[PDB]
Amino acid sequence: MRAVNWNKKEDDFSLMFWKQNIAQFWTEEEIAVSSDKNTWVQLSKEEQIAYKRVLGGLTLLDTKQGGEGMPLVLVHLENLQAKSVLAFMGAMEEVHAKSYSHIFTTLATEEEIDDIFDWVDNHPLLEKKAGIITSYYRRLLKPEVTKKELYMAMVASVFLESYLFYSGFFYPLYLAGQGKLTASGEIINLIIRDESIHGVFVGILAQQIFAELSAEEQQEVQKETQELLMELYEIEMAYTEEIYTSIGLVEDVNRFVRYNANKGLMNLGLEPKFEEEEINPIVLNGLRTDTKNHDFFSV
Amino acid sequence: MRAVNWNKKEDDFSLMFWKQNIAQFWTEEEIAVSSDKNTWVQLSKEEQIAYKRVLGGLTLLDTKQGGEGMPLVLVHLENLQAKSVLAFMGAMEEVHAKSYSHIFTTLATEEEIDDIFDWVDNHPLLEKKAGIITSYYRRLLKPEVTKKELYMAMVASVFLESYLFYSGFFYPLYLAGQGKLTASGEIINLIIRDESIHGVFVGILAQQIFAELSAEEQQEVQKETQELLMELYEIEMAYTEEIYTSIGLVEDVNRFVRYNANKGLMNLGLEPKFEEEEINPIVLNGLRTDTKNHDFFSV
Amino acid sequence: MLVAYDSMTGNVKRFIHKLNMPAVQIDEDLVIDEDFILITYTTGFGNVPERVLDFLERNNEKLKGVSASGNRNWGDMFGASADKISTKYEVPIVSKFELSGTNNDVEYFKERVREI
Amino acid sequence: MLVAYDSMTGNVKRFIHKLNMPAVQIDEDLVIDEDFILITYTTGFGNVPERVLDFLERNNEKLKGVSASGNRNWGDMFGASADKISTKYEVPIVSKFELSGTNNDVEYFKERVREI
Ligand SMILES: Cc1cc2nc3c(=O)[nH]c(=O)nc-3n(C[C@H](O)[C@H](O)[C@H](O)COP(=O)(O)O)c2cc1C
Ligand SMILES: Cc1cc2nc3c(=O)[nH]c(=O)nc-3n(C[C@H](O)[C@H](O)[C@H](O)COP(=O)(O)O)c2cc1C
Ligand SMILES: [Mn+2]
Ligand SMILES: [Mn+2]
Ligand SMILES: [Mn+2]
Ligand SMILES: [Mn+2]
Repeated sequence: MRAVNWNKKEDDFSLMFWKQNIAQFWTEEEIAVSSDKNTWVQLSKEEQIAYKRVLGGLTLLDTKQGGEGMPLVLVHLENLQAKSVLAFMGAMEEVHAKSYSHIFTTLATEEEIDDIFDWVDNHPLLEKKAGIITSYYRRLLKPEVTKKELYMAMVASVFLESYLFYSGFFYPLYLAGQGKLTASGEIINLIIRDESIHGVFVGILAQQIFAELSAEEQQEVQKETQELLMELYEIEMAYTEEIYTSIGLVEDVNRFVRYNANKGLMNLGLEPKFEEEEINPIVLNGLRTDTKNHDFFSV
Repeated sequence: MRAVNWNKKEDDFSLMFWKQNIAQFWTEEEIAVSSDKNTWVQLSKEEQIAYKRVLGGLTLLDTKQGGEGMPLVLVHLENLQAKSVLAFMGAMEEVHAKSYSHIFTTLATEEEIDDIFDWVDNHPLLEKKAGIITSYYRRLLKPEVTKKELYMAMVASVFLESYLFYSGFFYPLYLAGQGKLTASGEIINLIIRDESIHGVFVGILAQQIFAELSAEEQQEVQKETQELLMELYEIEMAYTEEIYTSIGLVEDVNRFVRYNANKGLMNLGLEPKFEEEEINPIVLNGLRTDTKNHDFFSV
Repeated sequence: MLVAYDSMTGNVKRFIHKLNMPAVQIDEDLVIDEDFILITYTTGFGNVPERVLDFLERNNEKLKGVSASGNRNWGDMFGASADKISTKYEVPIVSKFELSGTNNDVEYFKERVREI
Repeated sequence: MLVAYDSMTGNVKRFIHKLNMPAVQIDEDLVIDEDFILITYTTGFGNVPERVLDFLERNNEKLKGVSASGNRNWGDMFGASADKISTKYEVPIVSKFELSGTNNDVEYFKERVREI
């Protein structure tokens, strides 16, 4: 049986990603969020509800990625160095999911928190959204998988990392771009910094597998990738309609969803499918935070 | 679908282990090992060969634990907080495996390193040792597992964490207890600090499952646990015979193996099966290092 | 002499049953008004469980000695919960043992407490 | 004007093909002795790929401007490989674009290089 040997490269990318993972290491105790209370009480009821609902949705998605996505993909990789990178990315998915609870503890009482999570557990749209992604993962719960099954799991994973998170990331960035809930925004920005490189990495691996597929299987996965993209888009539009109608932001979030869907496609080496539009400038301002500069290796 | 909620305890232990995992975080760049060259050239040929061979064996075991052990157990846990802890432990298994290459780079040329790993890949005793442990893991590659299958995977994992590593850990500790290869010994001590809490954690989880088993299944897993213990002991004695005969340390390592086998049993809540003997005092001295004091949360 | 103890994963509890001495598990309300020996387990980096610390804050007048369960894998932090208690309250360290203890740990303990 | 570029995951390479301009991928030996525009991607924390740095050490006399591909997810570190090159060698930033660029990124670039 093979042991992992880092003195002999298995690929051109894994070492670069391994080191970047660790340079980006962080934990929720580095960011006190209590000072956000001052702006949180200035939001309306409907704004507070949307903020809690999107955080619950993000928690669910990170839960599935750390607990199913990363482990089930990595167990079937033969590249021991890439497997290592995915194991660390999987651990950071759990740091992310836990960091949302750090935010909830400041903004809500414990009875309000239980209500949010009961709402998440029983929401039919989240159940279908998460169900579609994880069905590609659960197909990998068997000893032998085909390269086509593994490719489609990586596509599903890229679509989660680079695309499905962003209908939820939108609102913390929008508020932080206006000077509201900026501590929580700093945590969301650290999460995004991680997910950005997660999506790139899995997309690289998917492109390597795509090249091993037969001409017939390449056409099959190309068709299914386009169908999956559009199936998830239909769900995202219903989701944004439900979350953001009360606060008049639906068209803004939909634009932001298409913008990140295009980035997810490019992570896979594919051409964009949605028209090019400019990122919302307030969201762009919420992406500007000094905490994203922190390199674990310098201090 | 459930998302993980850290504001509501799922058990009495997971939060304590989560925080300890992170407080113990480290990476190989924190320990320069180049100064070990001065003592490495003072070892005989047979001592150098045994040191490289045990490190290769450890690399294989950490490879399987990070890439099969942790992921396959954690995917079937329903406790979302415990699942989180295992995902982080799995990431640290990959930090451990990589740290061995950091050591090899200082002590050996790249052609010597390739020989060690070819030796590891094709060694029949390591193949059987690793094969026995991972057969319990691979049984979990299916959508539905029984509690008996999950219990036995956790037993196999505890036996790896608390017992099978230690025929390899022995020699770096023995040398470092004599002032030889002390930088590499500091890395081995950080690894041991992690594996110590890994074994405790998985043993707690196994004890919770054991209590859910029927009276008949409890008797069945108790018998199979004893057989597995003794089957692995037979293999370890052949392994120590092959590694340590040339340097006259076989009886010392065998004593150390039984001593840690007893700790592994106790991690599972079971009584010791080997006679109580004192730990080798030179090994004990190799366990005394100041770097084990480092808490990520203080600085 | 009374034995007061705390345990999280059962090792100290199982050691207690080897002693055949009167023993009670501590909680936050517990008031001992007789001489006693404390046995504690050791938490990360050689520390004392917070419940033991809070217990001693109210009961340290009757404390006659301390033993600690630990794991020698922790090097110089093996059983160092006893070191901190011993210096903070100026009582002897009775002993240190690993996990549930060996039968030599048991006889050493009993012989040590008769010495006190 | 020549376009010299480097790419790791293909985004800059794909942007190059949109330009319909003469372009060459840099390596460590490459010597350009004509005016050129550099397009680089951005590495962690807003940095310049080491191969681009080594290339510029020998070729900075002919450098007329720099564009950077990046990801706005990096906030103020978006495309900051251009900032470092622009200040180190006192050449203008031609532009910054995300991944493979938009068609507006292409026309902006071409119009910017005609300005130089
Ligand atoms: C998170 C954790 C940290 C530990 N830290 C130490 C330590 O620093 N020093 C030590 O000697 N033992 C340490 N131990 C070992 C425990 O003290 C030992 O297992 C003891 O028997 C536990 O007692 P209990 O089963 O009664 O709870 C640690 C165990 C855990 C789980
Ligand atoms: C590890 C890593 C770190 C990155 N860091 C940054 C960054 O700090 N700033 C930025 O704007 N883009 C950053 N990026 C994004 C890349 O610059 C972007 O994807 C670019 O299009 C890659 O170009 P290429 O495909 O030609 O290699 C990073 C990408 C990776 C993989
Ligand atoms: Mn995440
Ligand atoms: Mn991710
Ligand atoms: Mn390990
Ligand atoms: Mn381990």
